[PDB]
Formats: sequence, C-alpha cells, structure tokens
Amino acid sequence: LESKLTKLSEIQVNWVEVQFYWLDLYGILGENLDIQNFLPLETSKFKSLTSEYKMITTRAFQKLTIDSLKMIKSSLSTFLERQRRQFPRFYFLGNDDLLKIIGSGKHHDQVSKFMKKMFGSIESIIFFEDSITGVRSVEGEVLNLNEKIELKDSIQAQEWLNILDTEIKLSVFTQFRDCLGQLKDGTDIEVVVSKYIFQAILLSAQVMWTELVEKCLQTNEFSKYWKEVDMKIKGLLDKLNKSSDNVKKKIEALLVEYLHFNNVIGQLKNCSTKEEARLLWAKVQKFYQKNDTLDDLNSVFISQSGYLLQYKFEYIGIPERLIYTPLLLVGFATLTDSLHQKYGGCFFGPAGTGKTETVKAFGQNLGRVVVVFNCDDSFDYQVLSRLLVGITQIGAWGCFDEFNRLDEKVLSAVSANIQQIQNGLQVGKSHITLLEEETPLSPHTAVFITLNPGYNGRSELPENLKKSFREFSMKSPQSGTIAEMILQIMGFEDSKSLASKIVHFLELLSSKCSSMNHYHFGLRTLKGVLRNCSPLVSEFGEGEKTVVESLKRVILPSLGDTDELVFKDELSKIFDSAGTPLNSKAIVQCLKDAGQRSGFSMSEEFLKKCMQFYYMQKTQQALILVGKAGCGKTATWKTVIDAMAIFDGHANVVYVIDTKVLTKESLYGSMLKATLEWRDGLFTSILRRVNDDITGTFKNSRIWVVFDSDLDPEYVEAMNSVLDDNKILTLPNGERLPIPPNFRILFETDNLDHTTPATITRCGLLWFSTDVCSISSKIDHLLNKSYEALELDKLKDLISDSFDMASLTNIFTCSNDLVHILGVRTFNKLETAVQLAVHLISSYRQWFQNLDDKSLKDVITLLIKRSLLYALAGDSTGESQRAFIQTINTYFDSQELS
Amino acid sequence: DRVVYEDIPGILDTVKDLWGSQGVWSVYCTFLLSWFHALITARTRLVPHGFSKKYYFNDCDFQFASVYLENVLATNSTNNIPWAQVRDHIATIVYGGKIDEEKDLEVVAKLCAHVFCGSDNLQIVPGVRIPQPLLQQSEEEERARLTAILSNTIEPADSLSSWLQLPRESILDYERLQAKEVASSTEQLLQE
Amino acid sequence: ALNWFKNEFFVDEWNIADVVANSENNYFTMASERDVDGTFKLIELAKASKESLKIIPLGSIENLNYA
Ligand SMILES: Nc1ncnc2c1ncn2[C@@H]1O[C@H](COP(=O)(O)OP(=O)(O)OP(=O)(O)O)[C@@H](O)[C@H]1O
Ligand SMILES: Nc1ncnc2c1ncn2[C@@H]1O[C@H](COP(=O)(O)OP(=O)(O)O)[C@@H](O)[C@H]1O
Ligand SMILES: [Mg+2]
Repeated sequence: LESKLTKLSEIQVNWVEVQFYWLDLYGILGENLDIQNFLPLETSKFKSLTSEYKMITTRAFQKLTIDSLKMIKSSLSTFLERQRRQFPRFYFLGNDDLLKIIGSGKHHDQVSKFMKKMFGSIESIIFFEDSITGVRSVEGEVLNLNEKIELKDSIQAQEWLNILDTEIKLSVFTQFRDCLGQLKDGTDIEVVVSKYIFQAILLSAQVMWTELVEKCLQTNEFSKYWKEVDMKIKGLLDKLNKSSDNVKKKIEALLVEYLHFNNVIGQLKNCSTKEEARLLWAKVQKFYQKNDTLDDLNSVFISQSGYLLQYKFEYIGIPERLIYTPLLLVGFATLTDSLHQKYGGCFFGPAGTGKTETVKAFGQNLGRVVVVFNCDDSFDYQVLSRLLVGITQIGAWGCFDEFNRLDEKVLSAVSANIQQIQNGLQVGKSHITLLEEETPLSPHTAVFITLNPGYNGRSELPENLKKSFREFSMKSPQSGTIAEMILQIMGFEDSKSLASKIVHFLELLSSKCSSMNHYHFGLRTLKGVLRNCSPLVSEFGEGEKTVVESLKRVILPSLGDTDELVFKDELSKIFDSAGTPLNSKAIVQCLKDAGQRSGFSMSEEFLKKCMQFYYMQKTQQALILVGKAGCGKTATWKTVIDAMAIFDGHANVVYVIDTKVLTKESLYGSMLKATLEWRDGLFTSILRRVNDDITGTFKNSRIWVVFDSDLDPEYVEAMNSVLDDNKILTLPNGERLPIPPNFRILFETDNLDHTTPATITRCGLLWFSTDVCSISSKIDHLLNKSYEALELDKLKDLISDSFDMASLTNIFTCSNDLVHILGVRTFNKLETAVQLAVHLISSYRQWFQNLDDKSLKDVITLLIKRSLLYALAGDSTGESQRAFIQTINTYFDSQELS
Repeated sequence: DRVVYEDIPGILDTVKDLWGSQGVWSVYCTFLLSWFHALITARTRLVPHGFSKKYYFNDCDFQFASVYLENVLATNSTNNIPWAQVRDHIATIVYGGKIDEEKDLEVVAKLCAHVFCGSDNLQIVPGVRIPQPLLQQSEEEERARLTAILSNTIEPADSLSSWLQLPRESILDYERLQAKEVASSTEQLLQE
Repeated sequence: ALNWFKNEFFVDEWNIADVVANSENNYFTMASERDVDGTFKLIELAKASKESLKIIPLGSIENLNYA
C-alpha cells in the first residue's frame, strides 16, 4: 500500500496547507474587527470561503477551498500594499509572510521569527507574561528595553511594532548615555564591557577617544595618552582569554577599535609640525556630541573632514568589525563627502577588495544596519523602483551590490527615480511621487552602489546616471594591516612578522605560478586563511604551525601539478618549519567505510581529494569542484557525505540541481506581470522550505545543494549575496531569505573559461588535476556494481580473473592511436564495456548448466572480446574495427573472435 | 536641429567659461579652482603622457570642490586657511576619487600642489601672476580685478606644452598626428 | 596653424544658447560620445530662459507612457 500511503501523505500535506491558509484568512478577516468593511466584495467572498471551510471541516469530523483561497488572494493585494504602507519595514516581506504576521491576532509569536528579515540584526523577541522585555540580537547578545510594553488583546501588529522600533532607539541611547557617564566618572572599560551592550560601549569609547585626543591637541604632548591606550589594549587582551563567548566577541570588537585608536595616536605622535598634525586629525573620523540638544536621539554627530552626519541609534548587535586600513578611512571620507549633499556613494574596482563591507562598516559607524541588494537582469524598472520606494520609507541605507548586473534599459530608466530621491532629500521634500503614488520620504535614507567594471556580460552605467554618484577606486587594499591586526586579535605572539610573511608569501605565490584563469590570491583568500586558522588554535596553538596548516588547507586543493610543488617549495623557503599533520584517524576510517559501502577503492589520490574536500568545507560554506569530465567529483562528494553521516550522525539531504537545464525564471523565480505576485523558483523554494522548517528535522540535519552544470555567469552572480558572508538571498520582491549555517552549496563543473572572478574568490575551489581512480580499480568497482545490480560466485570469480591487468592495459594503450569520431577518452568508455559484458553473460547464463569448463571459459572470453571491441572501437570505421579486432586477438587458449 | 556637445579645447577659454558660469577669499578660491579644473581637463586629453588612460572630469567635481572650499572658508574663519588640508582633500577625494592608478594620483597631487600652494607671489603659468587678495577690498571689486587680470592674459601657441609643464616631444607628436589626420582628410575631401 | 583658418576667416562662433535662440525648429537633437553628458548645459539654459525642463529618460514601458 505504498501508493495509498503516498496519497494519504499528499492529502495530509494539502490539508495542512489549506488549514494554514484558512487560519491566515481568519486572522486577517475572520477574527479582527473593523476590517471586513474595507473591501465588501472580498468580505463576502471570505464569508463564502469560511462557510465552505466549515462545511468541509464538519464533513471531515463526521482542493476547492485552496483554489478559492488562491483566487481571492489576488483581491488581498491592495490591502497588503496598504498594510505595507502602514509599517514601512514590511516591504522586506512577501505576501505569505505578511498574511502570517497580520493573522497573529493573539499569539504574537510569529512576529519574533521575522525580526531578522524586517530589522537585520535582531533574531528573536523576549516575552514575559504577555509583555516584551527586550530584543535579542543575532550574535546572542541580549538587549533589555528601557521599559516594559504591555500588549492589548485587540491591538494591531503595526502599532506595537512602531512603538517597539522607537523603544529600541530610546533604550540604546539610554545605555550609551549611562555608559558614557560611567566612563566620564573615571572607571575602566574592563568593568563596563561586562555590563552593557556592544554598541553603547563602542560609541562611548569613540566619544571619549576623540575628546581626549582634542584635549591633547590643545597641547603638543602625545606620549602619556599613547602609553595609556597601550596599557588599555594589553588589559583587554588579557581579559580576552578568560571570558565567555559573548564577552569574547565584544572584547574582540573593542580591541579592534582600540587598536585603531592607538594607530591614530601613534601617527599623530610622529608629526614634525602642527599643521600636518591638524590635517591628519581632520582626515580621520571623529565622534562629537551636542551639549545643548533638547532631542535625545540627535545628540551625537560624526565629523570627518569638516562634514557632519547624524547618528541614528539603531540596534546593530555585535557585528564582525573591520580593520581600519588607510584605504578604508579614505573611503569613509569620500562617503561622507558624497552624503553631505545627499548623493550616492559609489565604489568601483576589482572583486574581493572590500567595497560592500566598507559600506556596511560605514553604516555601523553611523549606527544603522545597511540593507544590501543583489542586482540581476530580472530586476526590471518596476521591481527596482519598488525596492527604492521600500527603502525611502524606512530610511535605511540601500547598498545596491553588483550594480553592473542590471540591464542597461533599467539603468537608464531608474535615473529619474534616483534623481527624484536625491532632489527630495536635498530640498527637504516631505513626499515624493514614484509609480504614480505619493509616498513619504524619511530624511535618513541614502543609496550606495558597488559595481565591478571591466567584466564580461556586464552593462555600462550611462553618464546621466553616473553624474548622480561619486566613483571611488579601491584597486589596491592593504592586506598587511588587516593580517597584522587580526592575528594580534587572535592572540599570536609575533603578529607583525607572521603577517608580513603571510602577505609576502601570498604575493610570491601570485607572481611565481602558472598563470591560469582561477589562480586568484587577493584579500578573500587571506580572510579565509585567517578564518580557517581560528579553529586550529585549540589543537595547534598560536604559532607558525597553525598558519602553515591553514595555508595548506585553504590554498593547496586549488592547485595543479607543478603549482603545488612550487607552493611547497615557497612554504619551506619563507617559513621556518612545517608542522606535523593531523592524526585524522576517525575521519579516514569513516571515509574508507563509506567507500567500501559505496564500492569505490581508496587510492592515495582519491583519499587525498576527499580529505581536502572535508577540511575545506569544515569552514568554507560554498565550494566549487573543478576537474576533467568523468574525473570523480560526484563520487568524491557523495563518499564524503556518507562519511560525515557516519561520523557525526547528522542526516544528510542532497538537492542536486542542474543549472543550465532550467531557465532563471524557473530557478530563482519570476514576477508574474499579470497582477504582480511572486512565483517561487526552485532554489528559492528549497531555501524557503528549509527556512520555515515544517517537518522539524532540518535543525539537526545538514543540507547540501549541488549545482551540477557549468558556471554560467548570468546564473551564478545572481547569488553573490549568498556566496559571501552576507548569507542572504535578496529576491526581487524584497524577501531576504537568510542562509542557515548548515546550508552548503557545491558547484560541479568541468571548465572555468567563461566564469568571472566575482565567484571564484567567494568559493573554496577544488581542482582535479587528473583522474582519482586507476583503470583496473574502476573496472573492478564497475563489476562489483553490476553484480550488486542483480555457480554465480564461480562465474564472477572467473569473469574478474579474465580481466587480466597487463593485457587490458595493453589493449587500452593500443586503442589510443585510432582515429575516433566524437572524441572520448578510453577511461570513460569502460562503463559500456563492463555493463555490456555483464548483460551478455547474464543473458547466456541460462545454458551454462550443461557446458564443459573449457567451452564455457572460451565462450565467456569471446563475449568479453566482443564487448571490448564494441566499447573501445565502436565509433570507428570498418578498417579500424578490423585492425582492433586483430589487435585484441593478438593480445589475448582464448577463443578466436573474428 | 542637431548640436554636438564637446569639451572646450582652449585652456583660457575654459577658464573664461567657468568664470562666467559663476568673502573675497571665496572668490579667490573659486578662481584658483577654475584654473585647476581647466588645467586638469586640458591635461586629460594627452593619454600617453598627461595621464595613464582617458579620464572624464565634469561639472560635478567642480561643484563639489567649490562647496568644500566654501565650507572650509566658512568654518575655518580665523583667516589661517588650511591650504594643505584643501590640497589633500581635493587631490584625494573630490578630483582623485575617479582615479584608479597611482601615477595619475601623483600627477593630480603635483598639479594641486602647484595651483593651491598658497603663496603671495603665485605663478600658475609663466604669463599670468595672481597676487593674493588684500583684506580691504569688496566682492564686486575682487570679481572685477580677477576678470580684468584674466582678460589681459594672452594664450601662447605652445600652451599645450609650456602651460601644463610638459616636455615638448609628446605635445609635438600628438599635434603632429592630429594635424596629419585632419590634413589628409581635407586633402581627400578637397579633390572631389 | 590648424585653427588659424577659423581664427582669421570666420569672425563669429555659435554656442548652444545661440543655436537654441536662433532656430525656428521646436525640436533639437544633442549628441556626445560615451561617458560625457551635456544635460547640465540644457538645465542652465532653461534656468536662464526661465522655463521648466521635464527630464524623462527612456528605456521602460511605464516611462514611455509617461513620456
Ligand atoms: N575511487 C574510485 N573507485 C571506484 N570508482 C571510481 C572512483 N572514482 C571514480 N570512480 C568512477 O568514476 C566514474 C566517473 O566518475 P563520476 O561519476 O564521479 O563523474 P563526475 O565527477 O560526475 O563527472 P562529470 O560530471 O564530468 O560527468 C564513476 O562511474 C565512478 O564509479
Ligand atoms: N578590514 C577589512 N577590509 C576590507 N575587506 C575585508 C576586511 N575584513 C574582511 N574583508 C573581506 O572583504 C570582503 C568584501 O567583499 P567585497 O569585495 O566588498 O564584495 P563585492 O565586490 O561583491 O562588493 C569580504 O568578503 C570580507 O571577507
Ligand atoms: Mg558585494
């Protein structure tokens, strides 16, 4: 009754979906009062659907309803748009999530799950007997609100969401104010860092630093404050090793900021006169504070090179702070210069140079999270303008990542909208008119674009659009400062020399290797090396061994034949020693068990590739597998998946998707232009299914998505916000689907000629220089697989004995010189030979109970000869087939095959 | 009706156009800025030697430099004008934002150091000498004085070489190639 | 020597303001090479002549209907 069970499961799933839709309909119209009078025809249709659902429920207790609900879903679009206009942050949600959040009449718990989508840095909401106590950040930090907010039973979602939005700003300001007062009282930051949230401590420390630096500039002494900041840094580094995880993150971020403070003070100390000292002080970012402001939230303003910007006091949690390179400071300066006249800050340069992260760091320094969009050809004028009117109402800063990917027509069409937004911001217009709909304009909004010019399949910005932005170039980032500061944060003893050695070794590997199209060794690989070295400190310590092990595990699997020898020579030359490799006994045993149960044979190269893949994926989230056709990529990752399932016990689900078989509209999605609803694609559907977690097992299971096709750029840089550390999928309709930590993406391809650097650096690449399996091992495994697909033991033994290694290898080497149409390597054709021979023996086994051993062996040898002929020289002419049958006759007591 | 829009070739004509488009120190700073913009736009044309590639400086850069200059003059009103700070901001942020290479950044910094040097006996070009403003003059008188000292300037035949401070070989090569192209085209057109 | 002919023979030059002010045509077509624009020139001319420009870029069907 498997078919009956499947039908029952499908009916149960459909009934669950219909029940959820009916619950949403009851929440939006059937439960709330003074809400059916907005649309009378829709109210009557909802009443009829309610009557039909009640009749169906009574019949079940004693498809048409779902179809009716889907049909009346079109009539709810105007109400959903009005609801979005009520609370501006709802523009980052789809229609289904909007119904879910508006149908929560009294449960008030589905709102908490969406806080990452609406806000960006808030995960859940703390509840205490029907009262919100505070909001919880993504990184585990707990914020307690200034005062508790009571919830009414008949209250609406958007009103209490707005008062929570204002209460968060008020609470963050209160924590900043009393933290700054405590630091003004003369206490040390070591006792404050375990009391308040990270943002308040950071802002108070920056204000204190700029006040003390200006006081020191009123004189000409700098040594005392430099020594004091050095002692504070040493104390924070001492406190780092003896604290919990949240305090560890907070102390790491404050140590980054204090290292920047010490760098600025040291640069100011090395001045010769006072004019250059004042110039250098004006070049860096300052955090002043109003002294006579009657409004609390506008009491902190940021000054840099004479321009002033307002602090928004929005909760950001504990983000991954960035190392303040001089290029980053100049980028902040030009961003402030652009935003002084409400223009759009623009960054152009090669990939992996720190553009989107620089914009995000600027936003975090301005105390607001920056929503990032991933532009694509499917972003037509209506979708992009809807995103713009979504970000104008909220006031959040929009960073249109990969702005070149837009179609040129959309680029020219949105110029009027961008100019209108800029003019409304500059002239102080209360309302603007986009899409024939007057909308409010929050004065805090801004737009940024980060484009990567000079690439294949990328459009060019028209000059009438480029005049509304301010291009800044970041071709050359400072890897040395980033490496030094991060390694000092981690706790390495000799940070400066180790970072200089790392950077010099990276440049040596970039400049002294075979120039192939995927050897990209910029900043992303260095960041990956440091992130992989972070777990290694537990079992290798802070030293050279951790660095060389991380360099191996990150860089080595993406190298060829001579390049890995060059890398090993450089590693021995530039570093003092190479550490003892990991024991890795358990993972090797699990891999060998998985290969034994999968029929593969563990050679040296295949086991090396599997171990490299495992150690690469342990930190990296998205991987690209590159090699020849029929090299063993699928076998490698399937075997490693089975090994992981054996070792950890977590169940694995694999969702193999072929990229080029499907169009983009069927892969990610497509806006239905008939009446503007979002139809899910396939990858988006998988992501939403794993995010919602109806089944309840994806929390304790790994999810692997394989893109088993070529890397078409038009398909791959639609995911640039997914591959990088953003870990969100920015849909056209504003839906921000996050990427869970157990969601990994594998790319299975053969060539990288048409791909772009924007996706090679984002993934840990794995290169297959040659085949992972020998000929004889592959033949043995194929024979075992064909036998498993089915006296018999004696027949199998004699068949395996007939495949003599020397004769078979001689025949395979002799077959290479023939002229082949539709050229295939003889490695790939062995599957046909094995399957054909096994099927012929299986077909002729019915008369094998009454034959002598010699005759049986001769017949089986003849069938094997025929199968080898027709699977090796099958695509050749008659003369070549005659030459090959003569050759196989010579190279094998065997029965003659003519 | 058809109109083709192109940048003005003459340096002096560019200065006159930017002056006609537009505290006495604000007028002095915008005059020096107009001269700097004209010089850098003239140097932009020479691709092998003036820069490393083809750049495009438009009115937005001039507007931002003017706004930054008036903001620095307004805020730093103690008459001690931070010329080094203005030089760094203009050569790095405003006019140096679009610059991708490093040699072009160096030549922009050199041009800004020559133009915005902040010396009383300022000599931006071998012909025109601009004295700094006095503290006892009016805005209209200042504008009249600057227009008068701009009117008396005569552009020499080697303005593409002598005014931009460049060796004559590159200018001679570029002008020779352009003259050869236009003369060959008009020779082909004149016969028929 | 190249522009000596223009300097000597011709004693008049026409800019955008003159060609706009001295043309019977109600439609003008403006052209330039890539990565340069003269929209600010037309905005300045409209401001000096005390008129209103409706800047409408092309490329999309909604903007075409508005045009
Ligand atoms: N270590 C091994 N032991 C036994 N068989 C192996 C081994 N490695 C690879 N093979 C065999 O190699 C054959 C081809 O490899 P595989 O199926 O993994 O290709 P692939 O990476 O998916 O290639 P492509 O996607 O380019 O077609 C398979 O039939 C597999 O059984
Ligand atoms: N202090 C830093 N400065 C610059 N970049 C950094 C720093 N720390 C980390 N990075 C890395 O820089 C990368 C920025 O990516 P980016 O090049 O902006 O992407 P895109 O080109 O798509 O905008 C991040 O992946 C991050 O790992
Ligand atoms: Mg980016």
